[PDB]
Amino acid sequence: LFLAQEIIRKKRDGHALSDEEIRFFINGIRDNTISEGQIAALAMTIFFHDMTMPERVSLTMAMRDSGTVLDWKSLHLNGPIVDKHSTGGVGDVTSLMLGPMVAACGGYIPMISGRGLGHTGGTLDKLESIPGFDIFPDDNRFREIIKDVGVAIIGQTSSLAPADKRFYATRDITATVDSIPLITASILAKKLAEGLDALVMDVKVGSGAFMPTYELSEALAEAIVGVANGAGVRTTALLTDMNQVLASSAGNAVEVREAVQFLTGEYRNPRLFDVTMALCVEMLISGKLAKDDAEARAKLQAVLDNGKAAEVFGRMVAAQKGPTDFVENYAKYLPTAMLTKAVYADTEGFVSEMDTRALGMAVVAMGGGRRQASDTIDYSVGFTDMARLGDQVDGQRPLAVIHAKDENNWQEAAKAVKAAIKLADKAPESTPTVYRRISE
Amino acid sequence: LFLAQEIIRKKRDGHALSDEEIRFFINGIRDNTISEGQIAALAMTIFFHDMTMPERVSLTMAMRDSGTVLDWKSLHLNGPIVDKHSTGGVGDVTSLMLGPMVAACGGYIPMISGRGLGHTGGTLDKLESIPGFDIFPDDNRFREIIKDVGVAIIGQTSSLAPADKRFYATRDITATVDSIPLITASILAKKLAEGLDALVMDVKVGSGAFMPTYELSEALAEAIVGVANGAGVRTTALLTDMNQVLASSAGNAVEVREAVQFLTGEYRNPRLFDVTMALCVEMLISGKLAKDDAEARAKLQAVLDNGKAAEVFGRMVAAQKGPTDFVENYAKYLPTAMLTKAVYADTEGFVSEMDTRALGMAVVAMGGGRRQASDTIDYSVGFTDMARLGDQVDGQRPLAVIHAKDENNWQEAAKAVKAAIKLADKAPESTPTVYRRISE
Repeated sequence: LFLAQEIIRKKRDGHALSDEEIRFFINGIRDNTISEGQIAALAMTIFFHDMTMPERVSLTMAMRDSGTVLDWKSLHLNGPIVDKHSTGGVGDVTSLMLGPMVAACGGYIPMISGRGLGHTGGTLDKLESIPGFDIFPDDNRFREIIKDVGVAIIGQTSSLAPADKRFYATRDITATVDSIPLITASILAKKLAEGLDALVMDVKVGSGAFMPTYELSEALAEAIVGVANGAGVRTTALLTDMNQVLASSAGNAVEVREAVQFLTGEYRNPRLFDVTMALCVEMLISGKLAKDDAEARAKLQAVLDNGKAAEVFGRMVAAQKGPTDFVENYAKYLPTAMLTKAVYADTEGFVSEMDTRALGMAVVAMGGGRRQASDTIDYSVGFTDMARLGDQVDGQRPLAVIHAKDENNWQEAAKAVKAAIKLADKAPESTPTVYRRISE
Repeated sequence: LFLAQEIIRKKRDGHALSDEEIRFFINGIRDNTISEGQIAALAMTIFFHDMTMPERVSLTMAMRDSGTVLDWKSLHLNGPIVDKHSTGGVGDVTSLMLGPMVAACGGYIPMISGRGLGHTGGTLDKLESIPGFDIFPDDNRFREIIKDVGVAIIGQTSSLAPADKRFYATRDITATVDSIPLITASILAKKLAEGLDALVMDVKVGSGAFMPTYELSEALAEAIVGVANGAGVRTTALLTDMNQVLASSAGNAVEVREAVQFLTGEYRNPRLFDVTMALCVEMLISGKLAKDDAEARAKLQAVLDNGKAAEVFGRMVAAQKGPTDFVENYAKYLPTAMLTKAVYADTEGFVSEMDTRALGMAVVAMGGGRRQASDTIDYSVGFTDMARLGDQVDGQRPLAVIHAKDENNWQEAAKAVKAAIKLADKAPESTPTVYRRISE
């Protein structure tokens, strides 16, 4: 349909839009044939009226199609194309172990990530700590890496869902941001644009989730599973705990060091392991690489214990121009911070609360993050040996270990870490790491 | 308040905006500090949530204030400053007789009109038929004319409610046009900007009204009376019949000829007279120049019968550079069309329906209107001796008399006039000329 101002009228009156109408409107945003006012108007209408399932699907596919949509039919891969998605999280290094693990199990992960623009962190920034890691390989090479190794973590090709670039911009200045149908469409957009067979969204829950209330997180996860499956991608979602840093480290290089240690069995944070393992079985069942949670967990664990998990990670790194011996000699390659010093709480007790947001920001303000989204970042700075909720902190139990560039840099950090971790007399109730698996 | 994106959020959540917030937002539109998207977003929210009375008042005053607001305190006029407003209407020449009539009765009408940009017609275009009429006198002169004569009909000073210029533009392309609080605010905007003591809106009703349903017209009129009085201007409104041309003529010069004949008693269309007389008593009671509809109608009629009405009109014209003897010698001054020829209906019967819109457009397409809103208009073309609903049309009763510039120009016109006036076997029910007086 034509006339973007009549498309608005239609929805505004509580009516629903047809595929053709949404496709036309989304493309108009891309080609600049639809004005900012017309975008914000349609957006405000969708906020009030919401969108039905077939409209929700159409919005996501209209956007995914506005740009590029990768195809692996020519690669003649005898295995499912699977990948994972999330809504961000401080210390959520899971993607680094997930890739190898599922690749070692028959999958293929064309993990096209984006550069971390703020707070939450960035998985590509993490990988750029590895001396000579290349996140921008050409398509031919990228496909070469998927076929040969099974996984690759690269940066976006800027041609992925461009209609979403200007759509979010307007929503960002018109108060039409917080709207489930818009959010789900935007989130799946670029991710479905990889040509996935099966997806698995990781909707964080808690004092650091994308959504404010658990009810909202749950609401988003069900809506994502709906549109995703409606897009043809066998998708499932999981509500995961995000009331404290997932891994034992928050930063760039320090997280990459935890990712290799988890793979080589050197060390595995109990919590990080549950969520990482949970996300993989989904990918294994959706990808049809296992049929029972028991068979899936028997598959992933083997790889984790027999080395193949670490190996695929190695081959991935070497294939993306990193060191051929990174897994074994990572200590020699990863940047070590100038001043590594621990921080203890002013008083003793138990960790009751944790502001992951404040923590994520501190790392940003410490160097491990792009402030202006253009300024360079220190890959050595971050947190390690973080204290988990429920842990006691005395004169011998630090809240965390700060890797700063200098005393003043460590000063800000320490105060921040102190101000984000609340202590108590008694340790709080233990919360589940994986709440529920939204599916079917 | 600051942040136009948070002002949006406030209203969007069903909350109400304070004066300061609306004033800030309206000014931001004027100064270009608020984007088109932010305008359309707030607009879409107001469409859903509507506005309370104090918000409705604030929107109108925020806009009236964005530009110029005339003041007559310095003029030391011992009389009320009153004026009339309307929502358009084909053949609504009423403003030309209303001015003198109320001026002759102690009032002062600073009638700042706008150039007719389409269909509905334009009162300024009408007056530009008079050889040498000056609709753009400087403020000093304008005030000189009000003080000396009592009325003046001029064009806008472009400094009247500029925030409304860009507000309507966006609404016009985002489907946020049809919203009572927005419309009332926009309509009173420039009109209150004259510094009125008492106003009287003429909300047309019927097959040519601004609103579609009588219910809607009535809805608008009550909302206008609410915000107007809330602005401090003693306002009333009237629902007037608009299911056929109000006057016996539709055009520029041909309407000016009817306006002088109504004033000199030469000829007065029964219907045009009721509405014209009705509008004046309102102005007389609101202006406190009479206290009973009986005293008002006894006042206006005297002036109409004793000549003073025609005289003030004359003095107005002469004062705005028109002919000193226009009232008496108008026939010598007003442009006479090339081809004056009548049109009869293909069949005989009774006028049952009339598409004033189609009629208004025909005049536009005949020359009496600005198509591109920049192109010149023929002041001689139009309709005269129009047939009223209920009249019989035989071989001796034409539907109207067309004043065209040539046969082909008369051809289009005749077919149009034919296609807009439906005939029947029996004459339809007689409808009221003035439905109801909305007030207090």
